[PDB]
Amino acid sequence: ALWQFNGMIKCKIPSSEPLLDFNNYGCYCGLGGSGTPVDDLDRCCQTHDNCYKQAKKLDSCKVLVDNPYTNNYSYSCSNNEITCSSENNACEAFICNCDRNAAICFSKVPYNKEHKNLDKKNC
Repeated sequence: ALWQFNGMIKCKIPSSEPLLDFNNYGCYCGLGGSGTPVDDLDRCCQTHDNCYKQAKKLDSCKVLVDNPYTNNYSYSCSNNEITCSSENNACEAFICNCDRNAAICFSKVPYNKEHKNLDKKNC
């Protein structure tokens, strides 16, 4: 679930408004995403991606047949650091960790404005 993923990124990157800034970026931030990541910040996404391809291979994610893209785990934010609650069970726990490494990834790398809204031909 996305209500919570965008909350992660505003936890870490506060002046952020992530649906707005980190959408449509380089080859991977946004749905689908092909070719080679244009920058680190895009690789970030490139990775988060493989992490949701991952999850769904999971057997738990299976027989809850769960929706990553609908994953409703639970995390907490404080003093700008993230914790996905122990209460998350095998699947949405995985999913929680995907959004978590990506969200930090992002706080961690430079934001080249010129690959914001890249053209799917550069990919």
